[PDB]
Amino acid sequence: EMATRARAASNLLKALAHEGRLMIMCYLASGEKSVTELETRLSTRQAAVSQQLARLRLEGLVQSRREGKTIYYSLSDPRAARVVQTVYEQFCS
Amino acid sequence: EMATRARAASNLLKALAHEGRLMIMCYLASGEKSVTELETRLSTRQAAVSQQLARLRLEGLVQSRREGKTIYYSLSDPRAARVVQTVYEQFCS
Repeated sequence: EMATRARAASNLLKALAHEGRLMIMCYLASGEKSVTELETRLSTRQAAVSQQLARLRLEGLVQSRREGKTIYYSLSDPRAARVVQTVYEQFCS
Repeated sequence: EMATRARAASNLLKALAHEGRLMIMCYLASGEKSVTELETRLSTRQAAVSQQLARLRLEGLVQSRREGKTIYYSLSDPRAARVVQTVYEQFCS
């Protein structure tokens, strides 16, 4: 129904409407980032970032892959990634 | 700071992450709507819609103007309107 769509969308927004997680998502809008890249650009507790990434992964918003001993996170869900790009662009001008 | 921006953005998302208000915002993405247009397309209590509009107005997300005895609401905040367009597009395909 017209409404289940609005519920899905508002649930996505709910998942994005968190300062730390949103910042991660914006860093990822500019391309895949390593856990170190993230932690350094966020300047927030190692455990905080780990849990924020874990949550975003759980919610299907980001994915990760390995190379050597560096893990690279990237945006995953198509709808979320587009929304996050718009949010990133609009809150930077 | 890099962070006050993420706080502003997450506050916008917070304001949008509500089924009824989000639906109003999506109806407005396609252009200004009268209170009757809204109430009919939402199929929800007269008072509910009134309060949702009032809230969105309070938060600077919509504006209204009069013509005769019809009030027309339209999207107001530029950042929110762009975000809502992206949300509308992405949750309709």
